[PDB]
Amino acid sequence: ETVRVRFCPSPTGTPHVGLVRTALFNWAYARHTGGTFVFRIEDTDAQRDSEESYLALLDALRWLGLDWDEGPEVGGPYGPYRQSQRAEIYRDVLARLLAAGEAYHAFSTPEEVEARHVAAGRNPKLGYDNFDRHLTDAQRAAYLAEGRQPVVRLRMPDDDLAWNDLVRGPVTFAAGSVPDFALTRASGDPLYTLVNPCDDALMKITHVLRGEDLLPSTPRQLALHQALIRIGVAERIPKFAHLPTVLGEGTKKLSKRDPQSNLFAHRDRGFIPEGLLNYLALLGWSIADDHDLFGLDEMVAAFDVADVNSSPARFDQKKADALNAEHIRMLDVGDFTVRLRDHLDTHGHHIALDEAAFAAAAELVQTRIVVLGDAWELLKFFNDDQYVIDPKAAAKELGPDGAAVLDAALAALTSVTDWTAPLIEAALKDALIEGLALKPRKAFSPIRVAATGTTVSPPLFESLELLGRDRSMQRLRAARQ
Amino acid sequence: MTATETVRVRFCPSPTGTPHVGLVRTALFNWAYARHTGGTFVFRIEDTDAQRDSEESYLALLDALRWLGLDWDEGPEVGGPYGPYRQSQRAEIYRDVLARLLAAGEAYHAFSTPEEVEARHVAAGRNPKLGYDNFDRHLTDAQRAAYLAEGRQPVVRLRMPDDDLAWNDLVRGPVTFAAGSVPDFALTRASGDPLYTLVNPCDDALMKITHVLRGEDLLPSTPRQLALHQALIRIGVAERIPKFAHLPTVLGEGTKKLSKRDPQSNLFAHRDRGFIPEGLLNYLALLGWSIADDHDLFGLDEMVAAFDVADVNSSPARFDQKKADALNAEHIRMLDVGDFTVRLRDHLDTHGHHIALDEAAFAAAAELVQTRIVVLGDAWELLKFFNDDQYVIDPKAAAKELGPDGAAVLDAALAALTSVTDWTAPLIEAALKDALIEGLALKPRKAFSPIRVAATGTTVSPPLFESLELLGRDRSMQRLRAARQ
Repeated sequence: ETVRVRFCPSPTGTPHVGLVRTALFNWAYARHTGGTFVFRIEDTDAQRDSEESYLALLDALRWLGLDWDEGPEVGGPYGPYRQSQRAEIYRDVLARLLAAGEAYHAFSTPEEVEARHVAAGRNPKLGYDNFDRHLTDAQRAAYLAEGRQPVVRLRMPDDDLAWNDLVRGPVTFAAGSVPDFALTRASGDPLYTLVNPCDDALMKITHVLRGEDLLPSTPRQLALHQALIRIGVAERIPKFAHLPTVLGEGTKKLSKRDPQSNLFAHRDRGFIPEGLLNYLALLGWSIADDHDLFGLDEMVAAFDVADVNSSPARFDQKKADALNAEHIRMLDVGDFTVRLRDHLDTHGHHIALDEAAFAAAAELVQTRIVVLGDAWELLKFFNDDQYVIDPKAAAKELGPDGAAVLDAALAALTSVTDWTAPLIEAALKDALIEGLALKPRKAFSPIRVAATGTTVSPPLFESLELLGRDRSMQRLRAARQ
Repeated sequence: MTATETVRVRFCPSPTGTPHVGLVRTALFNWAYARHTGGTFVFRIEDTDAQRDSEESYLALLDALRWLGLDWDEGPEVGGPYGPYRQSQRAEIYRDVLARLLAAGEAYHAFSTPEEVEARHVAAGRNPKLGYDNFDRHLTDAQRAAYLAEGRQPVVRLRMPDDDLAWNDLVRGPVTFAAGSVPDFALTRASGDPLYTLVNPCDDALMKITHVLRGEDLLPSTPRQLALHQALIRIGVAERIPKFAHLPTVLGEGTKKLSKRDPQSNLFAHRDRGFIPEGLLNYLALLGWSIADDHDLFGLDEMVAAFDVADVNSSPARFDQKKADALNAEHIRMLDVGDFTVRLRDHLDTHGHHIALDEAAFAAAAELVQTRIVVLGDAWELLKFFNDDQYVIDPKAAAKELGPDGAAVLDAALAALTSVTDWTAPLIEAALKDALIEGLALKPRKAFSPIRVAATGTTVSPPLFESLELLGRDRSMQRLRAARQ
């Protein structure tokens, strides 16, 4: 304390699960340390989709329950928290760096760097060669006369470049191995290389937790962070922690397309936040050696990113599903029921039971799905306008002997005074095991198909109860033929 | 929920060797059906055969059932109204019934050897088919008397009826044997002694069994036993024909009856490893049956409430140790901590594995491991570093963790442990964090591994800081210091 971490997405595309794992990892580490979770928008590079993507990002956080302490709408003391709003800041930090001799204007063309390499006997594949560090005022003025627009480069220290990664351990870049790197484009506009460390510095970030795909930037950032201390615009260097990249089934960067990388796919299918967060938390981390099922509070209590491993994290849609199922079954019945009603409703999949019978049906299926979406197939026989008898079922369960069973079942069921669950059971086993003498599963079968359309459904008798007497009788009577 | 009304079922093993899972499944399945139905579970011992049967087997049978927490309503010890319940005590009953069958002409004395279908003579029909002769049905009293004079010793055979023998198996559905497809079968050997073909239906009839639940390996006996049951009604020994329900033989990896060679088949192999009754019961119930379509974890009381053998399925029931292991683990978690602690202490103790911690310490240690084993036997390798006489440094772990990276870690950990003011897991952990992770800048993984190996001797153990607490300061220091050297 006081830890300060940062989720700093660029508003491009849908949130993928890897990105969302990083948000959760930061969130949990703040909440665990009693520190602060900063939400910074990296929107100096706008594309067509950028508002759409912005809204998607806040929606994602807002669905999974990961509130932010500083950032959009909510504000905070180190604002602003959109980078598109911070250009004055970036121009003044650049002015200060230049004034202090920490950075310099560089005018080399790629061809000119190439040529110097060639004159040296070196391979031109090497980058920038720091040439422009030694420019005379004459040479710099001559460039500007011709209308060369320079980039600003940071002067790297000439000694070894290392840090103790919170995940990886000590990482090392050999002396002299990282060229003076550009902070601006020729138009003057700042780069990721400036605005990302600039804003970590100014927003007093203490711990940077990010995908290990960015690990090569770290020596550059540390050099800038060190420069920023020198010019008096920060006082501390952040620690870094580089998360294992989330892979798909291949060894490949979880692709931008394969739907198992996209958070909205999961949501749309009917993951609940508790299920998805539990799964995300397991991409690089385990709460203990004896279990992997847990809630967000338990995570917050336990989460420390030094316990994140650097080993391969591969996305496993079987384990995801399994965890969601358990987390669905973990819900109290009322909560599950409201969530299930909403999910069905908002997918154009309203079930035509009133509040009380729907609540009964919800509790029937809670233990019988993996995702909220599974309930439509289970449940939809309860609407007249979705009833369809499956041909297979109607070929098993509807045939000649179907007639025998449909007949006796019809006898059986008519006479029940009360369509309450606890009785219908006894009518049919009487008729169909009792006197037809075939297995209890053919006593009830052809009922099921006649009532629901399918050989698999919710528990028969509650389903008959909830169907109602009149609809049950009607469907059975129509079936037999 | 419906039954037969007076359901009476039996478990009727012959004591040979150790109780196998197939047989115990059958016992469980009968017991659960009886209790489901308000019915009576009869335990009949089939000890006619002296070559095979054994007190040692008998004793093992009875210990198996009681370990599982089954009981019986009639049988050994308790007796009952239709005794005696060892077939070995019953010889006069079988002689009487055999006499009655002969007098009524249901059975006959046969002097020929036993038709086997390997070779038969065309039955006389328009569509030529193979049939059995059953020639000795037709011997004259005069021929039989001659044969006896000549010293020939007949068996008694039952005359099979001339009609189709079927039944509606509660598991298998309808099964039919068409007229002629079963030879007249012997009820005795030449010595006069009855065979199981007599004594099993005899005693079923006589003990008023209503439902026969048994392995499907016995299913071909059923038409014979139907015929005898029917004759026993005719001669007044029996009242009704029982129902049959033939349970899926459990399948190895091959398609075969799980081998009595296979360790998986022995109930006591699971017992010895540290299966608990709730665990093994649960799985055995799953060999041909499921309580519901949404869960497979349940206790005996739920099993009783639910079980009707007509719900058993006739599919391959493959024994799967990983599944049995997983359900026992779940049942071990499910226990209250104190109950678990006693069972675990008892198991270690009786296996010559007592753990040398006091009552409070052992109970803390038990709670640590309750969630980290699948059988009680696993506790041993987990826990046994708490015994000074069992402390051993794994060579691979030493060479890995107690070379020179080594020195810094151990030195710092010894300093910091000295500094701990009260010997408790949170203060040990705080001290060790602050010396190793803050101080030495290490990844925690790397920061503890040497500590773990020093304290415990191995690179996986119980949760480290609790393990250090229960070892105590003096012991932790000593092992940690010795590893330093």
